[PDB]
Amino acid sequence: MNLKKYLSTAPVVATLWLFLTAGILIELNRFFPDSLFY
Amino acid sequence: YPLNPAVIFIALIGWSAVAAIPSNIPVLGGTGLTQAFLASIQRLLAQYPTGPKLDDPFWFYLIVYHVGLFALLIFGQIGYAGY
Amino acid sequence: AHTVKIYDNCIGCTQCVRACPLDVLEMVPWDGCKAGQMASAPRTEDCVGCKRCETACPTDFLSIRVYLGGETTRSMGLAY
Amino acid sequence: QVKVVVDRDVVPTSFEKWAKPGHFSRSLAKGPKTTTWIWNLHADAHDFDSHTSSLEEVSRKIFSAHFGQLAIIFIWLSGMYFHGARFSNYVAWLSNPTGIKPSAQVVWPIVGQQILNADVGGGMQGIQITSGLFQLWRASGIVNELQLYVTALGGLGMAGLMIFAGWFHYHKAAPKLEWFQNVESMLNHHLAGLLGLGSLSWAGHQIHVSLPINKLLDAGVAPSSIPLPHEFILNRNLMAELYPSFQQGLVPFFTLNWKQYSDILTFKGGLSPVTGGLWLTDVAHHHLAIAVLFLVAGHMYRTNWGIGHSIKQILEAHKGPLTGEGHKGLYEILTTSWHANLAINLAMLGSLSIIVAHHMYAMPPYPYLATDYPTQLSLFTHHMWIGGFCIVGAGAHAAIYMVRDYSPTVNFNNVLDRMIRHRDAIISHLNWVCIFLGMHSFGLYIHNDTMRALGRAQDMFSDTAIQLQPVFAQWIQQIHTLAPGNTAVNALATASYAFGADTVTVGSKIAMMPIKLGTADFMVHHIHAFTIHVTTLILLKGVLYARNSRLIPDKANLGFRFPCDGPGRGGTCQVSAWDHVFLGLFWMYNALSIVIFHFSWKMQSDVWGTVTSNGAISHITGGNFAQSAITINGWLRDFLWAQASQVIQSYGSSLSAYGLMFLGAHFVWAFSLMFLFSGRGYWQELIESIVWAHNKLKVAPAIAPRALSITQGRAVGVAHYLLGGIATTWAFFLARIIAVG
Amino acid sequence: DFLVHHAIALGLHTTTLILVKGALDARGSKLMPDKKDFGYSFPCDGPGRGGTCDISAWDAFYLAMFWMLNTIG
Amino acid sequence: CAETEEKYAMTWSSDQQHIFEMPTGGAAVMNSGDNLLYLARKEQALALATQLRTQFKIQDYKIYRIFPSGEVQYLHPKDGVLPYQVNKGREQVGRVKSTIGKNVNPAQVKFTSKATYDR
Amino acid sequence: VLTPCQQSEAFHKREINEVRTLENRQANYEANSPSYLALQSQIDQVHKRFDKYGTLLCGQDGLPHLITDGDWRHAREFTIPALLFLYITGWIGWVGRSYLKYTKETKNPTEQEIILDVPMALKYMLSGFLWPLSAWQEYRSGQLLAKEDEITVS
Amino acid sequence: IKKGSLVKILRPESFWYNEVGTVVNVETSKVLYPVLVRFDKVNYSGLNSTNFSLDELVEIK
Ligand code: CLA
Ligand code: CLA
Ligand code: CLA
Ligand code: CLA
Ligand code: CLA
Ligand SMILES: CC1=C(C/C=C(\C)CCC[C@H](C)CCC[C@H](C)CCCC(C)C)C(=O)c2ccccc2C1=O
Ligand code: SF4
Ligand code: SF4
Ligand code: SF4
Repeated sequence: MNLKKYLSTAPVVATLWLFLTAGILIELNRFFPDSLFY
Repeated sequence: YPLNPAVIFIALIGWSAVAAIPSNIPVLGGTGLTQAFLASIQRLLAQYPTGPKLDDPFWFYLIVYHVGLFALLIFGQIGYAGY
Repeated sequence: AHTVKIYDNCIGCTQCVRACPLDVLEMVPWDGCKAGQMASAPRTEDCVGCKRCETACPTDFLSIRVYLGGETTRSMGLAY
Repeated sequence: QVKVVVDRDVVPTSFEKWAKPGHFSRSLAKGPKTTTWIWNLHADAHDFDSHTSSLEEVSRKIFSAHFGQLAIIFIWLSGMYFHGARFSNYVAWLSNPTGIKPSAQVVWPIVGQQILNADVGGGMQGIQITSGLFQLWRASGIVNELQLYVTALGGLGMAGLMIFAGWFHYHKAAPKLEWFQNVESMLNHHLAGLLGLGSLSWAGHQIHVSLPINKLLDAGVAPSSIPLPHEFILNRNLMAELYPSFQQGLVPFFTLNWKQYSDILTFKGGLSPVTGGLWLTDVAHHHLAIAVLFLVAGHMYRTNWGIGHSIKQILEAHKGPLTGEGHKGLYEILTTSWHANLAINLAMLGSLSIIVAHHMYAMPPYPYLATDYPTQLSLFTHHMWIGGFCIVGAGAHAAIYMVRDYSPTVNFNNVLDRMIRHRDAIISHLNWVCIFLGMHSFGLYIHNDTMRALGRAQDMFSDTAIQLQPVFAQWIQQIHTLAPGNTAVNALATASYAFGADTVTVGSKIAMMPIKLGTADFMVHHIHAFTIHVTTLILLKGVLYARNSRLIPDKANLGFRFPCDGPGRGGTCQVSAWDHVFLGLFWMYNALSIVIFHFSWKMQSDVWGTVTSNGAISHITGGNFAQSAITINGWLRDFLWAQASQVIQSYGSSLSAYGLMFLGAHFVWAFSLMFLFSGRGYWQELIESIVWAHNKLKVAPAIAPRALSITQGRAVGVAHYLLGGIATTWAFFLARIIAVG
Repeated sequence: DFLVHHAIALGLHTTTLILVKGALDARGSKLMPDKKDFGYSFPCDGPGRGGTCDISAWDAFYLAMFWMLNTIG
Repeated sequence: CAETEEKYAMTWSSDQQHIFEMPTGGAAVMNSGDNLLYLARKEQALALATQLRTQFKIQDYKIYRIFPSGEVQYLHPKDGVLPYQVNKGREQVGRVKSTIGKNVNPAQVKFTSKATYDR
Repeated sequence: VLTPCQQSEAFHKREINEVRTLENRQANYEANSPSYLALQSQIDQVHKRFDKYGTLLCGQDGLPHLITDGDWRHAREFTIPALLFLYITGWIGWVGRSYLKYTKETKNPTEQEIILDVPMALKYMLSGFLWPLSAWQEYRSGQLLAKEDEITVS
Repeated sequence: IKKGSLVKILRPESFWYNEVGTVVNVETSKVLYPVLVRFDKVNYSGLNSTNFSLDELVEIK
């Protein structure tokens, strides 16, 4: 019940989100490596 | 504070004679612990600039003699704690 | 000497005098506030100027202002 | 008396208080009206002695937090055994250790960083280990990958026992204070149970695992014909061929015919010239000596049976006349406050870690450890820095005891506060020793610097110039040359080859060479005496002036992390007992930076390197110390400039990550300086001038954006000065010696 | 030329951020509006109101001298 | 020293032989009946006044300021009254008419020997 | 002088240097080694890496330079990731502004920035997609800016 | 003037200069700064509640 309220705090959301955008960049740089165009 | 500075020399017999008659051969001193020093100071005493760092029976029996002699005179001042 | 001047925001809540470790500041009965109190600084010759008053001065902005003036023996706070 | 009194079902294990950040401090559960609530959320997160004065609730919190620390350590060691299992070339390394460079971590193939995968042999690449785990495992006798997977699995299992342990000891079975202040039993079980049975059972491992296995590897058998460690205990016939003393069983042990165990256990010393490490016969015999000697040492504390001491009747009997009261009070000091125990245990733990560092360069205890020099280097270096920081924590937590938990009633005329009665005579003679050693440790370098710069090299302090041959170190070093025949009578070789006989060459690589100490090494030792006395000056100034200085006569009222008092007394910035710890961290970086710069350059000139035929000698720098350590142009040229050539030219190669951890760690170093030099009275209304630009666009943050506080704003400057400055030397060292060793 | 000249303009704009800061907030900021009363190089305001290390108009000098040596660096 | 500097002589009385802490450092014996204490500077002395008063009742205490010509002064107490408690005898000095908001600009005090708040 | 990059000679010398220099590591392993397969995929990641720079301008260094004039012959270099990037941080800036002007009027705004209302947070996280014509329609409404906020003396 | 009214300030040295705030107390007892006003946001002393006179006291509607 209050566990999601812990998962709504500043650092936990910042790691579940920057982990996600970091995953967007790392998974988007294995699939499309050396992207200097566009 | 130094209430009883009575005697010092009782440590000397208290430290020479407890190390003279034990020979314990295969070390630096084939003779006793103090005979290997008092025998090895009269060769150097009459104004000799020798005695380098390899001079084992002088330099080693400087520290290993004085580190028990200091401790036994300090414990000689502890021999005026029961007074 | 460090000139300590106590302005008219001083609502007389005495955290200045209780905060000052030198008794340069006292409280003076002054019928201008709700508590009727306003601090004074007579003995500023003993004033170090550590500004521990201005930490614990809960006014809007700092009824008590400590201007860093001259530096005598006591105001420098040296031990010897 | 002694009994176990434990509260059960103390704290509920709900997630409810996770939703209240800052639940723990009643000074902090107000909610953030400023951003300084954020950072004070973390600096007060382990002020366990500042949540509530009730020592029971504090002591439950800390003793349960220890299991969290051991949980992270078992996750870490299980990580090392699994990275040794899955990712490493350890089975390939075990074939030929002198050829294959050790590596575990195999970098994921994304853009470029696959170039960090160093082709270290073993048919598989990856970034090279310098932690020396493989040398710990060959000494352990780990043969194939299965024991690394299993020991990593047991590492996770012990990590689960520590998580469930600390959970079990804060919440649903947590002890009383009467359990915690049972210190005769705590020493009585750590001296005997932890350390005693640890060394004894480890002697069991070394005798029944490592001695047969590292006899078979000393013969050179590949790890396929080696049987299991397991398979040596099912029958003695696989060990009676290796050591015939196992045939007699334990009968010569119980009949005290311990001459018969000369095969298993001996007193040789030196180094095994095949494996380049210690003789594991000597090491197993050694842990039996710690075993019997610590298990004897445990039983000096009376607990229930009226047999043994208490600490009180020991300390009260040392009532010497120059102290007056004697140690009357310290058992009430060291069983009520935890910061005092943390000061002692951090001081002795850190100094033990330095002792660990020295005893690992000069007596390399693992097989093939001194043949791969980076693992030989960094295991010296790393145990220095935790060997350093843990001393400053002493100077932290001896200060905190003087601020928080000091009490003059229990502590009246004893050995403790009689120091504080003459702390001016303490700090004043530390002050004199610091200036005397500074002139006579660094003025010699300015002197030889100028005399070499003025051309008059006859007037230097070189070998050829005014010599300053360290007489005492050469003399007692010669006593250690004359150890194994004279005084260590039953020895065979010396205590180390950093003292005595000819060097040890293992696979054309120099294990240990007799270190000569002449007239440059002298002056670096007076550096070390100097920068040890300065940190002792700051960290005794931070404890003796922790509570009531003659400048500020109430620091106990202000606290420990107060920044200052104010501009009065002409300014009293950076005056707290915390601030001396702040300075002791910089001088920690100094003192250990020149301990390791003394190490990694005297042992690239006088120990390490390779050998050729006919016993010829070739160091890494080639004897370039005693002609060059005496100046600073020789120091900065011949070491910090010349040894950079394998760090700076590392781009395009596998060392290039160090070339990234060299530049960026300069960055963080200089990025520290912004926090050190400036102050929050600038940054606060610089920030507030930016808060104008957010209030204009209604992007006003609800948590009000203050600048950092003063003690934070300097603490972050230390914590970047050390990460930046330490990681420069980290990448410089490992980028230097991997390109050679 | 590109990357360095951007680094130079970084130096000019940081150094004028500091100098124009403690030249325009030289007189009074919302931390302390008493600043004009204390002169140029007054030390601080003590730990009060969070802490006040280097609030003066002399700090802008004191910090933009580092940025001067850096930028001309 | 005592030949050229003001030694501050804190005098006070108690009821029991307790143990306080010196501003020099270390514990002191605390004579129960009546005791003096020569100190160096005033912050040490009133820091001892806070050292005693925040613990327990120690009142009828004040430093005689020994200045080296010989005579004494009466610090702290001054008026048998505690300083944050209000006595109707202390005449106020050190105030102005308003806040900082009406202080003159120092370009009006420039080339004159006044202060920026005098009005 | 900005030569077209597919025919710069020293550029092709960097091709030979990195393929052959990376192939010097390939002279250690057997044909079925996973390391050797990784260097097969790596050589693929060098030839594709250099053939996919065919329309850049590598000058006298053989290193592909860029252009930031918006020449429309080099718009794929800079201005198209410029518009793309300003869209992404106009998203992030608009989400942050909209979320703060939500939680500015709540019960406990101090608590709302520690513990994000993931209901209303992930409301605005997604809802800030059309931020050019949402900021342009709030800017005409007199709501994007503010007036008579805090200031120092003068 | 009245209690609870939302009031902007016109004294340039307050932390809340040109920011509206709620009136807690209005005292009718000749005090030079009778109107105790607290705020949403908080100055550096951790203290939103301050007090003011009538000239620096602008209500809204
Ligand atoms: C002989 C028994 C024994 C042993 C082996 C230990 C061992 C340890 N104690 Mg300990 N302790 C004991 C008795 C013992 N204690 C007693 C009797 C008391 C009461 C006076 C305490 C009070 C005490 C405190 C207050 C603290 C410790 C701590 C520690 C740990 C130090 C960290 C370390 O060395 O990491 C090396 C780690 C290991 C070698 C792992 C060993 C773990 C295995 C499973 C043995 C543990 C045995 C355990 C006590 C069995 C519980 C019995 C229960 C099931 C009934 C270490 C695990 C400190 C700590 O970190 O807390 C955990 C700490 O703060 N102990
Ligand atoms: C390179 C910069 C540098 C230097 C030289 C020093 C030097 C010193 N610091 Mg130090 N310090 C530094 C940076 C430096 N610090 C930094 C960055 C910090 C930040 C954390 C500190 C923090 C610090 C603390 C916290 C303390 C010191 C202390 C000391 C003194 C130790 C005593 C000593 O060595 O006397 C010997 C002097 C030297 C080695 C300096 C060189 C002098 C040469 C050898 C001789 C004189 C030259 C020449 C003949 C002069 C005459 C000619 C001239 C008049 C024309 C010493 C003066 C301690 C102190 O104040 O008292 C002991 C102390 O407590 N320092
Ligand atoms: C602090 C370290 C240090 C030391 C030990 C020396 C030592 C020396 N320097 Mg020197 N030097 C230093 C730093 C130092 N330097 C620095 C930092 C610089 C550059 C700023 C120089 C620049 C320099 C130059 C340019 C020259 C020297 C030279 C010399 C030599 C002769 C100087 C002389 O006459 O001594 C003076 C000594 C005294 C006046 C005696 C005072 C010291 C006494 C012994 C103290 C005794 C106290 C006693 C123990 C108290 C206890 C007893 C009591 C209780 C009764 C001498 C070896 C000269 C040379 O040619 O070298 C051969 C020379 O030309 N130096
Ligand atoms: C006879 C049993 C024995 C054996 C075989 C070893 C063997 C070893 N020890 Mg050692 N050690 C022992 C007992 C033993 N130790 C004891 C009893 C102590 C505690 C005092 C130590 C403390 C110790 C330390 C602190 C270190 C070693 C190290 C080493 C290794 C270095 C090689 C060497 O030449 O050391 C030869 C070992 C010695 C010369 C130590 C002799 C210790 C004697 C037996 C102490 C006797 C104490 C007794 C109460 C009398 C005290 C007075 C006495 C000082 C005159 C080697 C494996 C080093 C290491 O870790 O290797 C990397 C290391 O740093 N040992
Ligand atoms: C709520 C999001 C948000 C928004 C819309 C802005 C908008 C602005 N900031 Mg900024 N800022 C923010 C958060 C935000 N900031 C945070 C969290 C910090 C602390 C790191 C700063 C620190 C900061 C400084 C120091 C400066 C600005 C400046 C500016 C202005 C110029 C644009 C710029 O360079 O941005 C600057 C952007 C950054 C420094 C980094 C980006 C900030 C974060 C990481 C991105 C936003 C994500 C945010 C956390 C999302 C929260 C909501 C979400 C959880 C629902 C512009 C009005 C400048 C100014 O005054 O110019 C007029 C200026 O000098 N900002
Ligand atoms: C720069 C500087 C600051 C300013 C430092 C600022 C206030 C902190 C900048 C770092 C914070 C953490 C940025 C906040 C970003 C948040 C984490 C949200 C961003 C989104 C993701 C990163 C999660 C001081 O407060 C200071 C104080 C005292 C002496 C020197 C200095 C000093 O040099
Ligand atoms: S001014 Fe601030 S501190 Fe001094 S009395 Fe009035 S309220 Fe208490
Ligand atoms: S100036 Fe320093 S000493 Fe004088 S009152 Fe204000 S704070 Fe206390
Ligand atoms: S702010 Fe800087 S100066 Fe003012 S008190 Fe704190 S430290 Fe001393």
